[PDB]
Amino acid sequence: GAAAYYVGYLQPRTFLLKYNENGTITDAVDCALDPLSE
Amino acid sequence: AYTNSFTRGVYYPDKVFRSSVLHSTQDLFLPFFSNVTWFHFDNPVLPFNDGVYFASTNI
Amino acid sequence: LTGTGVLTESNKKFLPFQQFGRDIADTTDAVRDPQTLEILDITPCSFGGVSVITPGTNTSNQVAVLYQDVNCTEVNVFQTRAGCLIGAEHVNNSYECDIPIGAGICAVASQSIIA
Amino acid sequence: YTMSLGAENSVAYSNNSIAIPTNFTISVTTEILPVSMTKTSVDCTMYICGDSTECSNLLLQYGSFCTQLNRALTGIAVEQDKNTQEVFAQVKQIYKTPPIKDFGGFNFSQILPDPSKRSFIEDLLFNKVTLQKFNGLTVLPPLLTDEMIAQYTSALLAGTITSGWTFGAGAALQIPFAMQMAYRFNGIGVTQNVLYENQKLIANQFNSAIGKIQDSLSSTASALGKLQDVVNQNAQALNTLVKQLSSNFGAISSVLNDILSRLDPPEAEVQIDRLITGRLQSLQTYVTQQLIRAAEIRASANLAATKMSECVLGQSKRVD
Amino acid sequence: DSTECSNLLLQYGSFCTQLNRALTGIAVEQDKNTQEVFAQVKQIYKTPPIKDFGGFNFSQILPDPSKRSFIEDLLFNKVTLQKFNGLTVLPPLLTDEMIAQYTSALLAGTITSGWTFGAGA
Amino acid sequence: QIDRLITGRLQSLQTYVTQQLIRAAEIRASANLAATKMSECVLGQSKRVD
Amino acid sequence: TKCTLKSFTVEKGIYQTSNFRVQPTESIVRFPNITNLCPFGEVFNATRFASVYAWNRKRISNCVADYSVLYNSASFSTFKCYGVSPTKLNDLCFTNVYA
Ligand SMILES: *[C@@H]1O[C@H](CO)[C@@H](O[C@@H]2O[C@H](CO)[C@@H](O)[C@H](O)[C@H]2NC(C)=O)[C@H](O)[C@H]1NC(C)=O
Ligand SMILES: *[C@@H]1O[C@H](CO)[C@@H](O[C@@H]2O[C@H](CO)[C@@H](O)[C@H](O)[C@H]2NC(C)=O)[C@H](O)[C@H]1NC(C)=O
Ligand SMILES: *[C@@H]1O[C@H](CO)[C@@H](O[C@@H]2O[C@H](CO)[C@@H](O)[C@H](O)[C@H]2NC(C)=O)[C@H](O)[C@H]1NC(C)=O
Ligand SMILES: *[C@@H]1O[C@H](CO)[C@@H](O)[C@H](O)[C@H]1NC(C)=O
Ligand SMILES: *[C@@H]1O[C@H](CO)[C@@H](O)[C@H](O)[C@H]1NC(C)=O
Ligand SMILES: *[C@@H]1O[C@H](CO)[C@@H](O)[C@H](O)[C@H]1NC(C)=O
Ligand SMILES: *[C@@H]1O[C@H](CO)[C@@H](O)[C@H](O)[C@H]1NC(C)=O
Ligand SMILES: *[C@@H]1O[C@H](CO)[C@@H](O)[C@H](O)[C@H]1NC(C)=O
Ligand SMILES: *[C@@H]1O[C@H](CO)[C@@H](O)[C@H](O)[C@H]1NC(C)=O
Repeated sequence: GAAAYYVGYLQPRTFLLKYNENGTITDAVDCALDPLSE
Repeated sequence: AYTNSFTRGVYYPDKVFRSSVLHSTQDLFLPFFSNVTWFHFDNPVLPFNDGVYFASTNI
Repeated sequence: LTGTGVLTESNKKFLPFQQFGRDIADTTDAVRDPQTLEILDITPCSFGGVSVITPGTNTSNQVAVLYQDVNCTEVNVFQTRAGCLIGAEHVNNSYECDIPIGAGICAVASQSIIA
Repeated sequence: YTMSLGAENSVAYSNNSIAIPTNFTISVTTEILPVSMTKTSVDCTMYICGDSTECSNLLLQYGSFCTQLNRALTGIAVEQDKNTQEVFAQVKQIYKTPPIKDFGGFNFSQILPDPSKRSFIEDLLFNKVTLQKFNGLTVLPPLLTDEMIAQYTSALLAGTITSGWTFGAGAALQIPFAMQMAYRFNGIGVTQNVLYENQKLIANQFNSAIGKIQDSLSSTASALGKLQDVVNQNAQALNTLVKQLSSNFGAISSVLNDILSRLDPPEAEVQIDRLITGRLQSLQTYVTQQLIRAAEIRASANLAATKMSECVLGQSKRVD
Repeated sequence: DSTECSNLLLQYGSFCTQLNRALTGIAVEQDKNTQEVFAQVKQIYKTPPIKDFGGFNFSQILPDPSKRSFIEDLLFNKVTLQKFNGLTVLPPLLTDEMIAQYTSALLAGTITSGWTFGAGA
Repeated sequence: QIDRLITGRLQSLQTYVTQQLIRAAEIRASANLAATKMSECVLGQSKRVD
Repeated sequence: TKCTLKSFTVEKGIYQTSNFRVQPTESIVRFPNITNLCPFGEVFNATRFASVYAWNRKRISNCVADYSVLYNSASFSTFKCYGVSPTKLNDLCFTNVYA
C-alpha cells in the first residue's frame, strides 16, 4: 500500500502577502511570475 | 510524475503581528504553479537544495 | 524595548508565536509580557500644539490659550472642535469674525475675550 | 490601432447660400473645480528626534531649519482658507428663497436646499467621494464648515433666481423669472418674443436636462476624478513621509532608541547625526513639493473665482 | 551596474520611486496641454474644392497637398532642434501631421462657417 | 568613498527635478493662456481690448 | 509669544508658540521570569583552548548574564567591543551568544 508524497524546492522570490481582520495570511502575489503580477 | 504547485508554500515570515494590511517581503518561497515531484516502493535519497517543500497524506 | 506610552489590555488576537505587532509602518502596537504572557497595547499619551489668542500689545495684555484638538481633561474652560480653549468667555449671539480660530468659531469686546 | 481624430465632414461652401437654424435645444453642462487642500501641519523637532534631549542637542547646530519649515507650512495652510473665502464669500448678505415657488413652470426643486437635512445634488456629490497622523503630524480644521458653505451657495442661487445680475451690483431687484429669461435671450441675440411663444417647450427641456444630470452623476463613476486627485496626492505625500522613518540612511539602526540605548555618546552621536541628516532631507523634499502643489491650487482657485464672477453673478459674452 | 552601490542605495529608501513619479506626472501634463489646446473641435472640416472667398487670397495659409501650409513649413525651417545613459525621452502622443490636421480643420471651419462651427452645427 | 559619490549625485539629481517642476508649472500657465486665446479669438470674436 | 516672534510688541491675532505633551510617570520593566546564570568561569578558567586552525566555539543561552566581573577586572588583557558599549552589557538582553 505505497502512498504518495510530493516534493518541491524553494527560491528567493519576493511575495506580497494579504492579511485579514484576524491577522491571518489569506492570499499572496508572486512579484516575478508574470507581467501582471509584476 | 510531476504536478502543479498551484499556490501552496506560503508561510509566516516572522513572529511579528500584522492585520488588515498588505505587506510585501522578500524571502525564500515556492514559485507558484511550479512543477513538483510525485513519489508513490522506491524512496531515493534527495538533495536538500536550500530548503524543501514536502507534502503528503500513513506509511 | 524601551519607550513611552499607555499599556492597555489588547483584544487584538495574537497567535502562539507572536510577541508583538505593528499596525502600519514600524508603529509597534502591542507586546506580550515576558512573564504573564499577556498582550498590552501601547497608545502614546496625548500631545499636540498650543496657540495663543491675543487682542495685540497695546489693547490689552490678556490672552486666551487654545489647545489644538485636545479634550480638556488633562492640564474659563470651553470646548470646541478646533480643540479646548481656556481663558475665553463663551457668548451666544453671533458677530462678524474678527480673530479666526477654526471650525467656524472666531474671537475682544467689553474689556474681555469673547468666543 | 492608429487613433482617429474625428468625423470627417465637409460643409458645402458656395457664395449665394446660407444655412439657418429653425429650432433650439436648451441644455446643461457640469464643470468641476478644486479650491482647497488639507491644512497639513508637522512638528519638525518631534519628527526628527522626539522625546530625546540629546538628539535635539545636536539638532541645535542646524539653526532655524525647523522654524523655516514650520513657517512655510503655516503660510500655505493660511492661504487655503484665503482661497475658499475668496471664491465663495462674494455675497453681501444672505438672501432667502420665497416659500411660494411659481417660477414660470421651471422646476428648481433639485437645486435648492430642503430643510429636511443641503440640496439633493449636493448630497449626492458629497456621497460620491470617499475622503494617517500619529507622530508629530496633524491636520488643522477649515474655518468654513460644510453647512456654512452650503449656506453661501444657497444664498447665491437663491439670489440669481429672484434678481439676476442685478443683485450683484447693488440692492436686489425682484423681477419675475420668465421676464428675466426673456431678457437673457435678448442678451444673446434672439428676439424676446421667441421665449414667450415657446415658454412651455423651454421649461420642459430645462427640467428634463436637470434630471439627466441627476442620473449621470447618480450612476457614472469617476465623475469627480479631478476632485479626487488632490486627496490622493495629499495622502500619498503623507504616507511616503511617514514611511521614510524606517530608512537607515547608512546608520547601524533605523530606531533612535536602540542606538542611544546601547552606544557611548561618541559613536552614538555619529549615528544620530547620520539619521538626522537623512530625516531632515526627507522633510525638506516634502515641504518643497507641498509648496508647488499649493501654488497650483491657488491658480485654480483664482480661475474658479473669476468664472463665478462672470458666469453666475452675470451673463458672459466671451465664447467657450 | 554596481551591486555594492545598489546595496548602498537601498539604505536611502524610496528616493528614486518618488523622483520617477514626479517626472511621470510632468510628462503626462505635457501630453495634456496639447490635447487641451488643439483638440477644440469634434469634427475634421475640409476646405471646399473650389475657392472663391470673395477675393481674399488664402493659398499661403491653407495646406498644400504637395507635402502643411507654406507658412508652417517656413516656421519649421527657423528652429534649431539624444540620450546616452539612464536618460531617455518619450515621443509625444500627437504627431506633427496630426496637429497640422487640427489647425487645417479649425482654419477650414472659421472660414466657411464663421464662429458658429464651434458653437453648434 | 562610494557613499560620498552617491550623496553628491543624488543631490544633483534632486536639484534637476525641482527645476523641471518649476519650469513645467510656468509652461502650464502659458498653455492655459494659449487655450483661452484659441477659444475666444479664433472660434469667435473677442471684444476686450488689446 | 514675544519670545518666539522676537519682538516686544505682538499685534492682534493667533500665534502658535509651542507643542505640549504629558510626561511619563512610574517607570516599569518586565524581563523574562527565567532565573539562572551561565558558566562564565568555564569560558575563561580552562586550559583546553583550541588551535587557531581548529578554533573551537560554544554557545551561551538560557541563563542570566552579568559580565561586569569580566569587564572591569584585570582578568583580561584586551577588552574591546564592536558596536556595543560595554558599560551597558548587563542591561542588554540577547537571543544567544557564540564564544
Ligand atoms: C443644403 O444643400 C446642400 C447641397 O446639396 C446640401 O449638401 C449635401 O447634402 C447631400 C445629401 O442631402 C449630400 O449627398 C452632399 O454630399 C452634400 N454636400 C454637397 C452637395 O456639397 C446640404 O446638406 C443642405 N443643407 C442641409 C441642412 O441639408
Ligand atoms: C423643436 O424641437 C423640439 C424637440 O422636443 C420639438 O418638440 C417636440 O415636438 C414634437 C411634435 O409636436 C412632439 O411630438 C414632442 O413631444 C416635442 N418634444 C418635447 C420634448 O416636447 C419641437 O416641435 C421642434 N420645433 C418645431 C417647430 O417642430
Ligand atoms: C419637481 O420635480 C420633482 C421631481 O424630482 C417633483 O417631486 C416629485 O413628485 C412626484 C409626483 O408625485 C413624486 O412621486 C416624487 O416623489 C416627488 N419627489 C421626487 C424627488 O421625485 C416635484 O413635485 C416637482 N415640482 C414641481 C413644482 O414641478
Ligand atoms: C476574524 O474576524 C472576523 C471579522 O472580520 C470575525 O467574523 C471572525 O470571527 C474572526 N475570527 C476567525 C475568522 O477565526
Ligand atoms: C515566575 O517564576 C517563579 C518561580 O521561578 C514563580 O513563583 C512565579 O509564579 C512565576 N511567574 C510567572 C508569571 O510565571
Ligand atoms: C495702541 O493703542 C494706543 C492707545 O490705545 C494708541 O495710542 C497707539 O497708537 C496704539 N498702537 C501702538 C502703540 O502701536
Ligand atoms: C471628551 O471627554 C468627555 C468626558 O471625558 C467625553 O464625554 C467626550 O466624549 C470626549 N470627547 C469630546 C469630543 O468631547
Ligand atoms: C445660550 O443659550 C442657551 C440655550 O438657550 C442657554 O442655556 C444659555 O443660558 C445662553 N447663554 C447666554 C450667555 O445667552
Ligand atoms: C577562576 O577561578 C578563580 C578562583 O576561584 C576565580 O576567582 C575566578 O573568578 C575564576 N574565573 C572566572 C572567569 O570565573
